[PDB]
Amino acid sequence: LNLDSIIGRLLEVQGSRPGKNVQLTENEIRGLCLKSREIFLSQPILLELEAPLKICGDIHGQYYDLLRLFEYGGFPPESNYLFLGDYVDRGKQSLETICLLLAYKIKYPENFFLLRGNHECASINRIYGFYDECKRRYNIKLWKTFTDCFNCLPIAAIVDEKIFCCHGGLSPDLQSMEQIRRIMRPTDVPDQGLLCDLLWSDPDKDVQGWGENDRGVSFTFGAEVVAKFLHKHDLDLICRAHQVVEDGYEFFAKRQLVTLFSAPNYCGEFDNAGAMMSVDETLMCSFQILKPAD
Amino acid sequence: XLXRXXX
Ligand SMILES: [Mn+2]
Ligand SMILES: [Mn+2]
Repeated sequence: LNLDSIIGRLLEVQGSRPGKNVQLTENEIRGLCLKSREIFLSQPILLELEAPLKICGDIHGQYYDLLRLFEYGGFPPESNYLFLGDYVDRGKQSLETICLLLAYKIKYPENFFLLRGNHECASINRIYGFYDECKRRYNIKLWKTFTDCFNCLPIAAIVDEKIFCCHGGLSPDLQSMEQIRRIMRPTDVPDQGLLCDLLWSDPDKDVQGWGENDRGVSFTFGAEVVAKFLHKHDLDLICRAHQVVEDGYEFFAKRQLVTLFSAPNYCGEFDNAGAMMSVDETLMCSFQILKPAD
Repeated sequence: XLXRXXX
């Protein structure tokens, strides 16, 4: 697998013109999937990470924005990264997006990390774009290759035993971190349960405890739930993504939880910014933002 | 507003 050649070609379009494709060969993409899948299975499903590092929320195929993020935070290995999921669907270039991320995971396996988002799931892909992108630019078999790789993505990460990170949010079934560690891979995302909640739940200012989620799956949770969770697990923060927030980032429950969304100009109801959070050695937070197209 | 599966 000529990783460096793949990376050079992916990065080659930087500055060329927003929207220009990078068409890797199916064998190259297959290689990225198989090698990264191997690494994913080899590392914990619940990642134990160290700061400083940069954390990114949803990308959703906005390849040129991913490039802007790396330009801002420093292209690997200039900085450690943790992506919270949702690499595909919606955007115009999910293929280039997921391919660069998998390439960097293989390249810097101890300094680059990717968590599973609710969109790294076959059924959702069929509806939101990735399936069609793969069918058009490659073939359906390659899409299956991607899903097998997705089925092995880690589910959560804890930065220096204080910051709990996952794509969606908390789960009413999450009593112990060992429950997460017990989750076996490969696996698809179920319709209910811990794994489902970690990839689907949302915090809710108006909810007392656990509530029903308008997404038609999982739950919503209140600030008290968060406060209780951090206390019980001796954590300081919950870092998640999943929801589109106008400023690219948004704090919840007296800054006990933060939502990160890294795809700018994604929302139809509003022009959102895309944010990337820098967590320093003392676990202090700062942001690098892609402000909406003025 | 994109469609709640989610703007
Ligand atoms: Mn999501
Ligand atoms: Mn998303």
